[PDB]
Amino acid sequence: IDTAAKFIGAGAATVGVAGSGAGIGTVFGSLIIGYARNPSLKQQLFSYAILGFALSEAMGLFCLMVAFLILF
Amino acid sequence: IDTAAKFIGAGAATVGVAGSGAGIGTVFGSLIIGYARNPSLKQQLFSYAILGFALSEAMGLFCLMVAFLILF
Amino acid sequence: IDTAAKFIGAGAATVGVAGSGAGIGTVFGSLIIGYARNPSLKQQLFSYAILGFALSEAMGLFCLMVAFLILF
Amino acid sequence: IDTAAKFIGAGAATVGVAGSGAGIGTVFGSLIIGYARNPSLKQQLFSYAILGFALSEAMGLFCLMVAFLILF
Amino acid sequence: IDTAAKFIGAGAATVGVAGSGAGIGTVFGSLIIGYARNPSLKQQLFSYAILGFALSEAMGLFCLMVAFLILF
Amino acid sequence: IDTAAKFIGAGAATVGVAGSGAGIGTVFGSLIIGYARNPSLKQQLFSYAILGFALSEAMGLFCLMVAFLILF
Amino acid sequence: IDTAAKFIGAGAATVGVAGSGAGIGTVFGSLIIGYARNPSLKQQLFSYAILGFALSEAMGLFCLMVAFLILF
Amino acid sequence: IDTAAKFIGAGAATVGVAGSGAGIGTVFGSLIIGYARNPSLKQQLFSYAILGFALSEAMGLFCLMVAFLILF
Amino acid sequence: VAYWRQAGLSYIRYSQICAKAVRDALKTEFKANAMKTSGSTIKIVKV
Amino acid sequence: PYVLGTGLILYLLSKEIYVITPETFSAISTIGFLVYIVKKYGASVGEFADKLNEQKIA
Amino acid sequence: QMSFTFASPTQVFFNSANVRQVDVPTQTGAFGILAAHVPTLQVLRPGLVVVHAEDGTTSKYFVSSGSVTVNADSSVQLLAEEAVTLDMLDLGAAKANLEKAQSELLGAADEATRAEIQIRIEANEALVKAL
Amino acid sequence: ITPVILGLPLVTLIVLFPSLLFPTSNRLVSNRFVTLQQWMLQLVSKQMMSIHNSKGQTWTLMLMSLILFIGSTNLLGLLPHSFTPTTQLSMNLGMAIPLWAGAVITGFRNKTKASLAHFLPQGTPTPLIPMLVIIETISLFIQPMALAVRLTANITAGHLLIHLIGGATLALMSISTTTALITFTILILLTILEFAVAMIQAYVFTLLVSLYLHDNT
Amino acid sequence: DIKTPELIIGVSSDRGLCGAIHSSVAKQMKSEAANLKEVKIIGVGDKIRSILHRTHSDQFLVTFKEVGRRPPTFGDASVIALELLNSGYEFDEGSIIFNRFRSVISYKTEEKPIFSLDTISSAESMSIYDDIDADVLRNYQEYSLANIIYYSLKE
Repeated sequence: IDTAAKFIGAGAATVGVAGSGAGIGTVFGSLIIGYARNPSLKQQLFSYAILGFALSEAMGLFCLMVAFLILF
Repeated sequence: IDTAAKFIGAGAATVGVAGSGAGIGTVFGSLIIGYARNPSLKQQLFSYAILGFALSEAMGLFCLMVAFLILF
Repeated sequence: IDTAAKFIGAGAATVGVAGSGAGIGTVFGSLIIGYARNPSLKQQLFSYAILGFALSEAMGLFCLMVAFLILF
Repeated sequence: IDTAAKFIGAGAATVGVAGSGAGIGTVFGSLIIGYARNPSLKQQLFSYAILGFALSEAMGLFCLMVAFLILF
Repeated sequence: IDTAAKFIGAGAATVGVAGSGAGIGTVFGSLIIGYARNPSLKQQLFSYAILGFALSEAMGLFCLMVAFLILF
Repeated sequence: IDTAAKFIGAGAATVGVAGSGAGIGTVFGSLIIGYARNPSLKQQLFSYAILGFALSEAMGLFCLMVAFLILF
Repeated sequence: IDTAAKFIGAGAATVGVAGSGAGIGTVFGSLIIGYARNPSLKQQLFSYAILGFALSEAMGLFCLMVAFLILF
Repeated sequence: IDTAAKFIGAGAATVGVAGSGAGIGTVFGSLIIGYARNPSLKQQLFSYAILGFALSEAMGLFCLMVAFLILF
Repeated sequence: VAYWRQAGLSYIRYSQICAKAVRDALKTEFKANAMKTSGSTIKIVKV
Repeated sequence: PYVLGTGLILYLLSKEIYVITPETFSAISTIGFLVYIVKKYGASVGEFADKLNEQKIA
Repeated sequence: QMSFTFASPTQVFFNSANVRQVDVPTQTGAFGILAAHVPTLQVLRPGLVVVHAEDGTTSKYFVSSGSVTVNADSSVQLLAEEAVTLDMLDLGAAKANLEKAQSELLGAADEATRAEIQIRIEANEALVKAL
Repeated sequence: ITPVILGLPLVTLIVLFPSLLFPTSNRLVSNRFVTLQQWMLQLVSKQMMSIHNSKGQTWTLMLMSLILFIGSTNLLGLLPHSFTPTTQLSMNLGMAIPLWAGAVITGFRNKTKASLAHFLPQGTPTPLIPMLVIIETISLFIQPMALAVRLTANITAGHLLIHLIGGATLALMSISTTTALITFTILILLTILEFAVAMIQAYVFTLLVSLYLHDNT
Repeated sequence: DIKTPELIIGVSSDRGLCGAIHSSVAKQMKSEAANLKEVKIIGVGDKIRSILHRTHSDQFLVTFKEVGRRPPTFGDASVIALELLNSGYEFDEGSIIFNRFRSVISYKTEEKPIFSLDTISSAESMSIYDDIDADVLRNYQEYSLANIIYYSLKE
């Protein structure tokens, strides 16, 4: 009970990292279509894409910390 | 059962952070494909992106407090 | 079992807040890419931004009502 | 077991409202992009947005019916 | 074991409707944004949105029949 | 346990049709916005929408094979 | 316990094909609107669609490699 | 409980690969809808597509290392 | 917008530089004609 | 042609020397290999024409 | 089909010709404007005019600027400021100009000044591109 | 011993003959023989050189050796069976150090603390944030190097599922064949379409990543 | 067609009225000037700047010369277009009045109107239009300013 449902509690916490993975593509894919309109590569759009990669992988960090919480 | 299923209930409540993570990728992507049209970087489009990432991780803080209620 | 399943059932309805948090990322995204087209920023588009974020957070407030009902 | 699994099943059906929530944002977001292209806001395009919120909440009322049947 | 697992089997089978509701928001959005570019609305295109809202709900009747199979 | 885990396990495999459900609405959605750009409807474009609904229901048919393996 | 949790745990890994099936509708849909703007059908565009679906169903074949390793 | 919960704990962490599955389809799909606008295919766009696919399989390199930790 | 448009320029300005740029290009024979083609035999009278 | 034959032999050795699949699986892989061949043998001639001409030209 | 008018002040290539397509790099993008377009206005990016007449042939021109305007109706008018065939377009010059173009660019100035080069760079390049 | 010891040598030799044969083709013969095989590295120097340099000749052949080695290694797991489930996995773990070391040679060896200083200073990793540089040092190496192990295991699985679905399809329909033959036929060919392609693309990832390293190096 | 309830520009050679060119426009432009467009004139031809030249030393924006001496070319049109752009037109509804030649023996004094009100050019029916941006809009207006210019002038 104490050792059992802590193992099945970390696994479902790792499913919360499915938003960051599909969030990473929809944020670095809109910038893959932004420079297709051109020409702010290494200027404004690619600079904000890192500020878009950080806002999405943080919701993956705040979810991997719950998965590490139910593991140690 | 009592001291078990709450540890596997905080894992399922952390799956709600797949919308706050994939909602940020949709928000901070259209404000990268929209700034490619230009030239409302400051004051308008990125200012609305602060109010776009405010109602995106609002479903995630409400999902991080639901898991926090099934732990502390 | 009788006390165990309510805790495991509250987290499972908290995973239904992943659809409302990304539906707010699509509505505010397509308004951020709907204001770049210009020019009726006030009214029309951003006035229907709260009208599109009301029917999309309506699925979250009903889901977090089914998650709270198994807790109280 | 029988009075237990009804609470760990009615909660998993509320995770079916993730498509009703993210479907309401996508159908309204492209309506906010379609009315940004102008001009038939009053009927034709936003009238069809009601015919898109109905065929998207129908897969959210049929999923909320199965969750209510396993709780009452 | 026999009476319980059939209630936690039609609950996880209702999480297959999370695509039939969001995919209908994707097709009816692309018909909402598609008719904006004009002019085939009362023919051709909105007659293809009925053929899209059916194929999306085709995995919403196939998934719903499995949740109706585990129950009755 | 032997008749229990195969009855709750056949329900979890039915969450693989949520991908083919929304994946069918997108391939039929981009064909609605594609034929809006006109005019190679019959052949080329709408002949590729079958090639896009077949590679998407292939993972659906792969997921509906798994849920029927624990049911029979 | 050693055989029971191997039948309900091979069902949770079948929900990892939800990304390969919804992603395939995005790798072919963004190829439908891609050749709509035209004209490089054979080579360049559809050649990049094959190298994209292979990197989309790879997370479906590896997820069916962790599914069949729990039942066989 | 100890060995039993290690089987339905790496299976729930295998459904985290659904974010990387559709995220690779959203990234490579945008590159197929980007080189269609032309012509910076060689470098610039497809070179950035290798930066977006690595940052989407990064969540796939952290979710598959989680399920492989609860195995051996 | 552009490094031109926002440098003002014009589609004309742009264009002309293109147009010109083509005039700059072309094979020499064709460059003979160049000056004919979209020259400007003008006194630009300022009023 | 000679190269192709050598490559086939090596595979067979590997299958026999190494751990083996089921007979059905194996039979198929061999069939699967065959299908590529017929296009390939026409292709292999075509390959030949290109490179040795490009070598000769340079 | 479309009255495709491929014209230039100096050159009309097609004149209301029932052409199936022109692939058309307006600065808007490269598109395959097909026989009978939607009201749309287009700015010509330097690119090629790829003139898919209803004939299988698709003709090259490299275009500098102008408009194609792809109409409400089926008239497409490429109104080319100057759209010329690679036949008459000298790579020897183009490339040469183009390297140079960047070189000059390096000593250029404002958005505009740089632009004059850059535009050119872009242009010449797009010719160089083309050929 | 012989099986494990025989496998790695066998792998080498298939790459070694092409790697000896093309060096050989630089004057003789050619007859049928030499020209035929010159075809092999000319397909490498044709196909892969269409992508390479790129990073420049200096790194080019260094990476192409690993790319060819990976594709050839997995081709040497293609053919042999049983081989994929054991030897190709040991070869994937034996390719794991080469995949790890490929970044190590120049990246971690010259800068362990920030091998992204060779790989990607600004991009995925935030150059403003040395924390994210070290975090994405995992997603650009520590992980990508674990992915390169998972990538071969991704192949192993798909290759496995072909055998399993196959053997299960023929086990299901042990008709001799009959209708399972048609599908089973595909299930094998799926070995090529799945493993032999994704295998390839797998090393193509190590290619491109070790290119993006050495190309910015 | 994009028409408002609300410039002018003579066009000709610098050389005399070898027809009724200058006088015609002169007439009709004086006819104009009262009515409100904008009374901005551009005279292509400075024999425009004759016929009207007084408070058409004061209603012009510019006037053009070396009109002929090698027939006008697009360049010119663009040229005149270009500087035109950078003008203190408060781009009303502009007119270009020129004599469109009709045949060897016939010409017609023309006007066309310039949808210099780019906004009429934005408006209405002009909607269905795509690439609709006040960019390509303007940036067509631009291009067309030369095109038309060229033409008219040539006429």
